[PDB]
Amino acid sequence: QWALEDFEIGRPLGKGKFGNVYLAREKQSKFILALKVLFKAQLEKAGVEHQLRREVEIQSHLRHPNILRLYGYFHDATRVYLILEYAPLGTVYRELQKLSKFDEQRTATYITELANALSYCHSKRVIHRDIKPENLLLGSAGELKIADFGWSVHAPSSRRDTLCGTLDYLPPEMIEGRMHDEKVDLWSLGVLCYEFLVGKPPFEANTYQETYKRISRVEFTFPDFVTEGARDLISRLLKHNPSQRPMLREVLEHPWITANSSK
Ligand SMILES: N#Cc1ccccc1Nc1ccnc(Nc2ccc(C(=O)O)cc2)n1
Repeated sequence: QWALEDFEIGRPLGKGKFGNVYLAREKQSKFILALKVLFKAQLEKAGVEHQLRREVEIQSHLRHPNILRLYGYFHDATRVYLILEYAPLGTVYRELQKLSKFDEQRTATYITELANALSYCHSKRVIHRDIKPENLLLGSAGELKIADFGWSVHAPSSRRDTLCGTLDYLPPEMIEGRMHDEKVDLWSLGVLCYEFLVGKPPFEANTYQETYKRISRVEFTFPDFVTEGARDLISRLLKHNPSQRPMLREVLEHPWITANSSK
């Protein structure tokens, strides 16, 4: 097995509520990874141990270029430790901060990337995946990596939206307190896309109530610059009726992705 003793520790990459990810490397190989740390005292008090202990064993087996891989795991006494793949470029969220908006080739490829991943996950009987910008990391050169899994961590920036960034990525069926299925993720996708192009999410608002309203009532508009095929895509994505949303196939088929996608 492994222990904290096989790792050198660099900066914390980000700091979560139940713990942090630090930059790390195995001591022999000097091969770099990321160490997610979890207080476990902070943990069970949220009721999560036994569900974490399986939910590691999904993200352990999962393997894919656009999914951040979990190499191994260990606990000690007071802390739980996820050995993670390191993503050099960090979070799409910061990138979005910097560029203020993305372009179409970016978006379309990221979107392709995302859709590949979920498709794969679906096949493994995995859903629900929470992918907002801050959960998405940028791998070696350009890629996109679904981090998800570990309770979301932050690297200092903004102050703005602290929480109040929550709701925007939730589909009407989740916030309404109904059930949900593979189709949640297609809503999310539609929301990512829009944000990518817009710089803000489709449902952004000053209160959770008004956010909630817009979400469930699917009231969202595009600014000038969006292109019809862009509209077509998100539109076909954000549909109150989960059934009226695609499977990922038609997403990856869609006329506008294939046009501007580098992938
Ligand atoms: N998800 C997520 C997440 C969000 C914020 C901070 C860390 C997270 N988890 C992981 C894990 C492995 N590599 C990385 N790569 C990374 C690289 C750079 C930064 C940064 O410059 O600030 C942050 C993260 N991040």
